[PDB]
Amino acid sequence: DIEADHVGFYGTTVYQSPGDIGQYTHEFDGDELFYVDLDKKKTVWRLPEFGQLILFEPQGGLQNIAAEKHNLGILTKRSNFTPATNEAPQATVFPKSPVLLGQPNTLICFVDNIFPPVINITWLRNSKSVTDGVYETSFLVNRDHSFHKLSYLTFIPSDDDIYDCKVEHWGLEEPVLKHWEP
Amino acid sequence: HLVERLYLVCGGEGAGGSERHFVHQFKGECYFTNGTQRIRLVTRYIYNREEYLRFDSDVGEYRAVTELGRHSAEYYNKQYLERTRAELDTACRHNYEETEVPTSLRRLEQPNVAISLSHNTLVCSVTDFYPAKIKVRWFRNGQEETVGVSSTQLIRNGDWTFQVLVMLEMTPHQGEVYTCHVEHPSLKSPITVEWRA
Ligand SMILES: *[C@@H]1O[C@H](CO)[C@@H](O[C@@H]2O[C@H](CO)[C@@H](O)[C@H](O)[C@H]2NC(C)=O)[C@H](O)[C@H]1NC(C)=O
Ligand SMILES: *[C@@H]1O[C@H](CO)[C@@H](O)[C@H](O)[C@H]1NC(C)=O
Repeated sequence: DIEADHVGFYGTTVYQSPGDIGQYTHEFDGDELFYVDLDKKKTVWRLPEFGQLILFEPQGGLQNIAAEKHNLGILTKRSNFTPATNEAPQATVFPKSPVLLGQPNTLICFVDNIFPPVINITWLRNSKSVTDGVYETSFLVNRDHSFHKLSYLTFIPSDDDIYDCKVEHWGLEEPVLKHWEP
Repeated sequence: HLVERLYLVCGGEGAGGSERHFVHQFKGECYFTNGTQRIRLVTRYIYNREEYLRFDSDVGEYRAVTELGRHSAEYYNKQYLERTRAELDTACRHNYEETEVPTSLRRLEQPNVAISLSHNTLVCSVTDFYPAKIKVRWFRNGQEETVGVSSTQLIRNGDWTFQVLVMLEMTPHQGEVYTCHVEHPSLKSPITVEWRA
């Protein structure tokens, strides 16, 4: 492991086929700066104040993805069409800040060992699905070339309210729920 | 005026639940030590989970990491060798000095601190802070505890804040004062929280 004060990933690219699924991000010290929406051709900053002084031309993401489409084709053939292995992801749920009755908070679902980078993370309150107040990060790179990902649910902590983080992935026979209560 | 973030160029080679898939990845990594005094550039080309080709500026050229990349390294060294070398300055150094210095490295998020009880154990919750460097200390009637002290790993929230939990092994007596004491770059003086038996 290389010793450094800081690490920028100024170019993280992934592409897979079939399905034409791809992602381009920048990170600094392990946090996402932005991803380029490759279909809308625009830069989407993790926090909106990142882009108030700084610009990233989406074309750089387009450059990387086109090169990776090409590289995927060549290396697939050179490997004698060795397919990727579907991993089984694993999830941990924890609160953003200490849980206090009636005080708005955020429940965080951290999901690791994601490969290939295609997944569903959804939330359940009292076994009923919740779509409001949900944000999800990009696929963030791991040293072993798998990925991790976080989903965020805004909630008001109450008495015996019950949450599950539900993960579905090709490497899972059935969706895994990760439970959580105060 | 707006400043531009630059990127490391992905060089190109020459020329579903049960469906097979095939994955490729490119990673452009800039390692900084003491600002931009030491920079190290490492770019990686990966098929599925196998990194096969790497540029490492401590080496100075592309090298095959595995046999799959034996001929890739010879092509990339012919086509992109000195372009990639120059990226150490045109991309890594520029991005640090012109874009990280005014943003990522000026970010300061002060921790929040709360004590609660779980012999017994006090839990000091230190949350919502950035950057990662922090020191947490426990004291008992004005004297620092060092034995009986454990913490979780640093938790990365993904939203550019961290948290950590720091636990004290303790038996409550008398009217003692336990204090959780937090030092952090966002804080000119420590934040403290007192808990009384
Ligand atoms: C993520 O969720 C979507 C929606 O639930 C899945 O897509 C559906 O998959 C079912 C499974 O049999 C199909 O019958 C539907 O036709 C699909 N609907 C839509 C709208 O896509 C998707 O497969 C999930 N992904 C993973 C990896 O499990
Ligand atoms: C290529 O892969 C096929 C499919 O598994 C295998 O049967 C064969 O041995 C391989 N052939 C060569 C020439 O590598």
